[PDB]
Formats: sequence, structure tokens, C-alpha cells
Amino acid sequence: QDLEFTKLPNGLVIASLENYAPLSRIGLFVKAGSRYEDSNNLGTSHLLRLASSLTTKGASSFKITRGIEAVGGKLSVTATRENMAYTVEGIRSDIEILMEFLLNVTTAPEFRRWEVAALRSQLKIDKAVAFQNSQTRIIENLHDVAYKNALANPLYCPDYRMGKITSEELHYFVQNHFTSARMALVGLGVSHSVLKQVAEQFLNMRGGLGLAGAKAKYRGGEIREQNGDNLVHAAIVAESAAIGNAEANAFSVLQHLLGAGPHIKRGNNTTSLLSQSVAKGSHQPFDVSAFNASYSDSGLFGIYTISQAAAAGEVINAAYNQVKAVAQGNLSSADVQAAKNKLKAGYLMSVETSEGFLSEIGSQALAAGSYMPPSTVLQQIDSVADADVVKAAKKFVSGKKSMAASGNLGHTPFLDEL
Amino acid sequence: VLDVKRGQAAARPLVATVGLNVPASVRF
Amino acid sequence: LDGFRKWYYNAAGFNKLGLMRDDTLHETEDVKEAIRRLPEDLYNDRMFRIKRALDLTMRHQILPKDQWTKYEEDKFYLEPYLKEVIRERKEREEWAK
Amino acid sequence: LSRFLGPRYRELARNWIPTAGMWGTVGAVGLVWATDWR
Amino acid sequence: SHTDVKVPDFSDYRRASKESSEAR
Amino acid sequence: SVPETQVSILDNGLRVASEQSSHATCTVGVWIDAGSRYETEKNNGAGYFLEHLAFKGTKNRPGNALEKEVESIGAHLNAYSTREHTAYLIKALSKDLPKVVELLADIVQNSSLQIEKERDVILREMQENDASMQNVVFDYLHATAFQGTPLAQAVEGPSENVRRLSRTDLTDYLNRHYKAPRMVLAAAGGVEHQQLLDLAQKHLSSVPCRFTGSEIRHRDDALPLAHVAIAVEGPGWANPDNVTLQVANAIIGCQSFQTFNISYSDTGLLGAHFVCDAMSIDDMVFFLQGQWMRLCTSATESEVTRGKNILRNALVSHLDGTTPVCEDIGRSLLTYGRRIPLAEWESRIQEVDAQMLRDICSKYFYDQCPAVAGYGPIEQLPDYNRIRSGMFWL
Amino acid sequence: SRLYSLLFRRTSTFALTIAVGALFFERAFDQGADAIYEHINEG
Repeated sequence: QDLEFTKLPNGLVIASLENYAPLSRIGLFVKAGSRYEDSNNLGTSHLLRLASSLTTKGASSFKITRGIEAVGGKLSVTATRENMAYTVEGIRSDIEILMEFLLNVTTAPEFRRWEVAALRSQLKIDKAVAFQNSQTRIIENLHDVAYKNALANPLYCPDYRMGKITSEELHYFVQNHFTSARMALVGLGVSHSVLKQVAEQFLNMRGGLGLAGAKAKYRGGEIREQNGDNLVHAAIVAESAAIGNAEANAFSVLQHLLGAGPHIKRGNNTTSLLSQSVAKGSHQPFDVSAFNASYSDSGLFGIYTISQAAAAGEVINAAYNQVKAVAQGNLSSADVQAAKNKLKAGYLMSVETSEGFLSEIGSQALAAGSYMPPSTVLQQIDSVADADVVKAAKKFVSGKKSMAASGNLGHTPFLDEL
Repeated sequence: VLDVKRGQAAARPLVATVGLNVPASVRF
Repeated sequence: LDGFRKWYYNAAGFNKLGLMRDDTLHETEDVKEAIRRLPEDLYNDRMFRIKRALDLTMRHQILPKDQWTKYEEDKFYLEPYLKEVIRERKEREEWAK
Repeated sequence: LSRFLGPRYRELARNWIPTAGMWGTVGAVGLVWATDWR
Repeated sequence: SHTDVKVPDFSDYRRASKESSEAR
Repeated sequence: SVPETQVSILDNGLRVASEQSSHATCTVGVWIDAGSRYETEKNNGAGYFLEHLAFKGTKNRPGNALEKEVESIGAHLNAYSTREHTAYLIKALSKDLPKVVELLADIVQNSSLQIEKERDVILREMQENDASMQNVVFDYLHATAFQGTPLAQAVEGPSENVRRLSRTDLTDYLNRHYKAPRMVLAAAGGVEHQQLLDLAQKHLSSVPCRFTGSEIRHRDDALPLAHVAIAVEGPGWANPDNVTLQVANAIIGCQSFQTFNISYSDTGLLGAHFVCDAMSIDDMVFFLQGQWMRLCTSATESEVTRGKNILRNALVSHLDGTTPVCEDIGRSLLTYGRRIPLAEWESRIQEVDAQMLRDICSKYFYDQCPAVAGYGPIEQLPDYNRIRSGMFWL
Repeated sequence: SRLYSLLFRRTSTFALTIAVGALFFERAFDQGADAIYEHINEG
């Protein structure tokens, strides 16, 4: 079968596959990431994500936990800055009460003050653990040192805001950012019919569009963090294309040309122009890749390096020089064809799993209200052509950069030197 | 101590993940 | 009956020491939970009233009659909350059996 | 007591019954050897 | 690391198999 | 409605198992019944070392050539080694099976053994592999539980062997433990079984363990947290009661209190690993032992159900994706000799009730002597008499 | 091995076997000792 995406007049779009698979999954996609926050509610989103277990105006936290557990179902709340999605997974027989629990959570939080209060200690941890991988700190700092207002807001709650987030604020967010028109309910394992018959009840309530989407403004800059780690992490990005343009496809082809993760375990990722350009000069251990994060109004594209503090300089320079070569037209058509094959294989393996398929449909829904068959994409990625890739490169090599560095930064260069 | 502690460099945006299930983490 | 209630109220005289009804509920676990949830203002107020009573009791004196919490004035703050706590214990119990 | 009224609660007891009898039984025989009643 | 050495031999201690455990 | 997991065999004895699915990409892998259990303490890091050297150089392809090509095709190349199995698998667009299979053929035979560098890599990482406290705890829960057997020794081996290894030794392990009857070519996703069988015919057609109730305590008080694992003897891979034990684990589910049922060929470790601040280690232990005991004498149909359902949502399937499935196909053909379908798993789950769960839990957990492995500030971790006394109730 | 699985593994049964055994052991001990005393002192 195929998804059938239908936009209920309330604005919510319903879509299902009913693969008749054993464990059906259903997820609500609501544009409610930190992006949609503002300066005085920093943190609301984080808590909201960890507070999927607070008594709902219809169910006790106890039942919520026990109920979902009993049926073996699972409710998870992923969240990016551009958006956020709640997801329930389970047996086709128990997904009626799973939709009861999920739709109660999404549309009716009691946000009891005592309850929310109990969570702020759990909040410290998340923001904390997620930072184990230095990468997190970097990407966060990066999106921050790079943007001014909207996409600069962190995914994790700041240290001063813990103890200050109140139930009111949370409720405020939902009623404001979590409205119907900004949501979409995609379900794999259910009948499109019922989705309409269980959303027409709870979701169509918040009919308004919702708080305006704060636009995002680029700022440039660099934030560094001397913390004495063994490895220097450094991300250097610039402004790039947004969601909904062919230049975003050009930038995706550009990161798969430059290198977007190893395909072989213990490989050296030989092809990566970056990896090759670093490895021809530096014998130290390193990890150089291309970073691309595009949101519906703005995108960041650049390079990400992990290296020994000492070599941190020229390695970064070598990586930067490689991108400048791509900005000068120094590329081959076989390399671009291999980059396109890598990108399309990555897309197909991303959508080959059930939860990735449900997320993709979800994202497409909120983003364009339409479903784009995997096939369609393949021919559009093919549309990207060599010159297009080169173009995106020059955008990066010219646009003001934003640099987030961490480690022993005694030999890490600056932007005016880079 | 980041409660219960655990190198691959991030190349994609991050996505927090928490919920009823015990596991909870972030991916690039 | 209500008049009788008022009579009992005076007889109880917890009003004299200057305490509301919810003030006297024995702190059973259940009661404890509700007390905790109380918005801080009330909690701090509860403490003040309770402590005052203690001091008054120590001196074997009662507040000025006027200051006695009038039956009508007496309001139930802990109870609204307590109800939930009880229901909560109840819910857990049957999911238990 | 209200809480004790439960089907599972009942199942648990039923499963626990034999063991209970045993300890009491041992105690019983024990009392015998303990006193040699006359 | 933690694999450089193996548990020391207890042969002079170890007796001489769930079959035996029940008896043991 | 449900895949078939059509499997065949070839001259060599290599099996070719596949489970077609509508997903588009595929995960084609080679499993081999060769791990650290088949090593004889003179080649204790040969399998791990081989992997490091493997994926890098070969007979038809020089050095990066394979790595270079798989990137060229857009596939992800992965390999792993356990105490009993070794896997080399590629996730790739189905159409590329033709090369996803020829590449795998080189990796298993015609491989070219860099050795110096990989030695350094393995050694250095091991010098830091100590950072993975949990792996440490679990490689001693193995050493102290399987003392004197080839199941005590780690997959990586001791630094000693790593340094002292040569091409010929490797060649031996390669030529000894890479036999065709001990090999499964597993494919999951958008693959046709007849095409995969023809490709396997074209390429690749050339190919008393004992548990000892014991204790190891690595005390190092400078670490902030303590990791403790307690296990008993798991039934095995083929033992039917494994399923009633998985339900028991689903009933149990201080801190990071995970539960594990690691299975090897007619043996295993069934238990719990928990990390806690030192001061609470004893209370955790007490808590944990009480629970195992709860199941042994006081189960409840309700909770069993909770456990059966969670187990029901763990079974791996096309939804989980190609790799997860392949991986299951490779392990099922190596261990059971067949791919157990999900309907048989559901039947074995629904036949489990509370009475047989507490019977099987009394069979294993009750009264058997455990293996204990602690690392960190573990002074308040109780010694063996207190844990052994907590393994039963008066 | 059977005994362990039957009367010595369940603590309740462990107690049962102990108590019952003790119940019989005593009389016998008394008898044996008394008898020995008697054989030892023939008058």
C-alpha cells in the first residue's frame, strides 16, 4: 500500500500505511522545538520532552506509565530544534489505548506544579549526559555562535533556567506552539480511517495556527572552550540553503563528496577528499567530516574536525583548503556520481527501518504537507549536477563563518587566520 | 558523573530522545 | 445539623488556638504527601499557624477570642490536594491486585 | 482490610500456602520433641 | 588492560557439572 | 504476510540464507562459527586481529581497494567478533548484491594480510579499552565464571599475544576456523534467493565448558561509580527454557540495573549488571536478590503478562530493518541450525505461564552459586557468603 | 543428590529434616550412652 496524506480541515494531516505489520507505530509530529521558543522561556522544550509522563487531564501518570508498559508499547519524544515528535509503538491490538495515551499526552497535559517540580532534577541530567560526546557541546555551541535569535536556542536547558521553569510556561508553550495546524499524525500499523477518528476528537481542538515562527538571523563569530580534553574538536560552518530548495540537494551532494562518515569499520574512509587531504600531511589520529544541518528558513554547512591539539591547526587548514579546491572547480564527475550514490543509499537505508520511515513521513508532512515517494527523491538528487555542487561550496568558502572549538586550543587557529 | 556514563565525530544535526522506555540519548 | 457543626466547632476549639481544620489532620503519610504539594505560601503559612498554636499551648493561653478562626472563616486548603493523593493511592492499589 | 482483597493477592497466597504449612508443621513436630508432652 | 592476565589457578583448591553440584 | 527465510546449501557446505523484504536496501553478511572460544591461549587475539587486518587488502584488490569500492557503491561495511561468532556484513542498495557478494567473498578467502599497524591500533586502543568499565566488568564476569576454560579469555586477548602474533599464526586461524560448513551467507531485504544462490555458487564456492561459582573484585577507589555484575549459569542457546528466562528478565527489566541472558553453546550467563555509588552497592544487591527470589516463589500472572508483552515487542523483524534481520539470520543458522520464525516465538511466549516461570527460575536462579565481578569503590559490596545467603530465603 | 533437592534445599524442609532428625537422634543417643554406661559399669 502507500501512505495517503489527507489534510483534515483543522490543518492536521493524517497519513497511514497499514502495512499490517506486527508492531504498528503511530507518531504525532508537532512543530514545537526550541526554535519556536524565545528568550524568556529557554528550557520549556527540554522539560516538555522529559515530561511525557505527567498526569494528563485524562490519565494519571501512574496509569500512563503502567498502561503503556503493560501493553509493551513505548512512547518516545524525539525533538530537533526545527520540530518535535511523540511516538508510540505496539501490538495492533493494544494500539487503541496507545493512541488514547499518546493523544492525551499531546493534547492535554496537567503539568501539575508538584510533578513538573519533581522533574527539574531529571532535566539537569539529560542536558548533562547528552554532553558526554563532546560533539554535542560543539554542535550546540555552533548553532548558537552562528545564529542570533531562533536557531541559536539550545536543545538542552541552560544551567540558570533549571529551577525557574514553571508549569505555566509549559502550558503556555503547548497552547501556543503546539497547535493543530502545526501538527501532523502519521501512523504505520493503523487504519487511516481511525486516525481521523481519533484525531478529529482531540487534535482538531487547537484550531489556530499558533505563535509566529521567529525567523533566524545569521551572526557569524566564534566561541571557544578551553577544557583540557585530549582531543581538539572544531566545527567551522557558514550559512547555506534551507529546506525546500535544490541548493539543499547540492549541499547534501557536497557533504557526501567531502565525506559524511565511514562506510567501512576501521576504514580510513579513503575517498573523502577531506580525509585524503588531511592524511597526506598528518600522521596523527584524526576524524574530519562535513557537517550539514538545514532547517526550514536557514542552513549551516561546514567542516567538523577532531584532532590532536598540536596538529589541530594545519589539519583544519588542510580541510579548509580541500573545500577551496572544490570551490575552484577541481572535481571529477566520477566523484560526484559516487557522492550521489552514497547520498541515495543513505536515504534508502534511513527509510528502510520502521521508525525512520515514520519519522520521514512525519517530517515531510509538517514540512510540505505532501509525501514524496522515495523514488521521486532519487531523481531529484540526480538533478543536482556537478556545477551545482561547486556552487554550494563557494557559498561556504565565502559566507561569514561561525566557529565552535573545544579542547587544548593553544594551536587552534582563529577565523581571521583560518 | 552524568549519572551512568558510557569518539565518532558528528556530521549531522542533533536529536535528543527521551521517553517511557529506559533508554535515552542523542544522535547526529 | 449545621448549627450543631458550629457548636462542635467551638467545642473543638481548634479555632481558639488559631488553626484551620486542615491544620489538625494527623500527618499520615497520605497527609504528608499533600502537605508537601501545597503551594509554598500556604505551607509557610501552615507552619506559622501550627507553630503559633504550639507556643500558645505551651503558655496555656488561647488567642483573643476575636482572633479565633471563625468557623465560617475556616477554609480547607489541604483537603483539595489530599483528595488527589488518596485517589492516587487507590489507583495504585487495584492496579496492584 | 481492604487491600488484602485481591485475586492476584489470592494467587500469591495459594502459591504461598504449602510453605506456610511446612514451617508450622516443623514447628509442630518441634514442639513435640521440645516437650515430650505427658 | 583487563585482559592481560587470566584468573589464577585454583587447582589445589578446586574439587575434582550440575550433576555434581547437587551433591556438592 | 510473513517472510520465508528461504535457506539452501552449497558444495562447500556454506549455507545461503535469505529473507526477502520490500525494504529497498539489503544487509548481506557472512557469519562464521569462530570466536575466542576456539582459540587455545597461544592465538588469543587472532580473530580480533584478523578483523582489523581484514577489510583492508586482499587478493583481487590491493589495500584500500575493497574499502575504496564499497564506498564507491555507497555501502556500509561492518564487522564484529564475539566469543563464538564472527560477522562481516555490508548494508547496501539491493541492486548491488552482485558486488556486495563478490566483495564478501574476497573478505573471507583470498584475503591478504599492515599487520604491524593493526597490532599498534589494537594494542593502543586496549590501553584505553580500560575506559569502558562495563566491558571490563563483563570480561571478568566471564573470567571468574569460566576459569580454566576457553570461555574465560577475552575476544581481544591479552596485550601479550597481540604483540606476539605473526602472519602465519593468523593464516592458521584463518585457514582453520574459516571452513565452508561453518559459514552462513545471510541476506535480508530486497534480495531474491535464487540470484543470491547463483552468486554464492559463482563466488564463495571455493571456501567441557564449565561455570565456576567464583568472585573477582578489582578495587580502585578513585573511580566515581562502581559496576557490579552477578550471574548464574544460563541454560544455553538451544535450551527451550531460555524463553521462560527472557520473560523473567522482562519482569525485572539502584541505578542502570540492566539484566542479561548471554548464551553460548550449551552454556551462558544469566544475571544483572548495575552501577551504583559505593555507599548503596549493598542495598542494591539486597534489592536485586529479593526480586529474583520474588519470581522464584511469588510470580503473578499479571506481571508475567507484562513480561510476555515486552518480550513480544522485542522480537526482531522486517520492521527493525535489514541489518537487524540479517544479523538474526546469521545467528539463527549458526546456533539453532535454522531460522526460527516469529510465529514459533509467539507460540513459545504464549505457552509461558506463572507456574512454569517460577519453576524454571527456581531451577536456575535459586541456590546456585553466582559469579560476581566488581570494579570501582566496591568495599561495601558484600563478600561471597552474604551474596550466597541472599541466593535463597529461609 | 536427591536428598539435597528434596529435604535440604528448601529452608523450610531443611528445618523439617533437622527437627525430625533431632527428635529421633536424642532418644537413641540417650539409649546408647546409657547402655554404654551400663556395660561399662556392670553393677
